[PDB]
Amino acid sequence: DSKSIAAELATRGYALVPDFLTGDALTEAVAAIETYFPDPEADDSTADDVAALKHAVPFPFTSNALNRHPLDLRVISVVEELLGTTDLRMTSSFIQAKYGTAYGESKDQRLHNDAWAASSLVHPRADGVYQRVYGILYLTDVTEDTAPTYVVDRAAHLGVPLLTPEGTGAYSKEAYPELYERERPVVVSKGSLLLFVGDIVHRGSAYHGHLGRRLALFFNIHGAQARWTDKHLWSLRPAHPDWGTFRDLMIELEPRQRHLLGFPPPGDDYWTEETIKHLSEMYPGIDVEPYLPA
Ligand SMILES: [Fe+3]
Repeated sequence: DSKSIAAELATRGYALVPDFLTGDALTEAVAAIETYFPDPEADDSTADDVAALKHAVPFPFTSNALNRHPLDLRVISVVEELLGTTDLRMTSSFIQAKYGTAYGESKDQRLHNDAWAASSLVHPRADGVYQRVYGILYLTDVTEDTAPTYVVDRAAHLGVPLLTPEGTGAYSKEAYPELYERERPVVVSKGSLLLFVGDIVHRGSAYHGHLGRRLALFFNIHGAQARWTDKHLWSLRPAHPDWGTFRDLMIELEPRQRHLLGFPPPGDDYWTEETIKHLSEMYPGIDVEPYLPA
């Protein structure tokens, strides 16, 4: 219910959606993220192998059991309801592993907001089409011992500025002790999705357990009206080994989903006989009907 979830986001800054993935969709997403981040308790990897891998990896991924979820139409509908626009873009997406203390020290982030674009070009607004929506799709069970996300509330609800005197969107413990007294962990079963507005005060946390790792898919979405904000940048060409997965994603996605990647919408001046032709060449089997010029 986009109206219900948007109301939770508006009033408390976050909403936890249980069982966002279930059944085969969940098992497939778990298997896909496990191809990147192993588990020495369950496979033949070691702490040395784990330390040699990067623990955060950007979209697009090697499986559409990960690539499709930031573009899920249930998520898009929530964001459209909250922002009041359909002209949305995926700002970023990455997968992440946080390993237990047997694999090295794990440290907490400071409480912060994510209301800002990366360039800080202009100050954020927390209303209307200027809001940002973040998702964390948990692919392992998350307890207080396994690096839960911590949340407080929307910055304005706490009276704290989006730009602090230190010149960032982060809140030090010495300047903002009351925020740390109010923070709470989000505990969640695998397949749950945490949604939050970017102006919420929140943080990642250290993994306190010795063994295991938390696995999650991250993404965030903005309205194109916030035109100083970048959509997710990646580099790929048809020659690349990862192209086939991305090509297959583009064929699978519906027009409403492709829109978040900056795809030219139906009726856009981009579409001509030649660009329809090259679209079918690059994505064989894609449905060109919504884009055909009159
Ligand atoms: Fe953050």
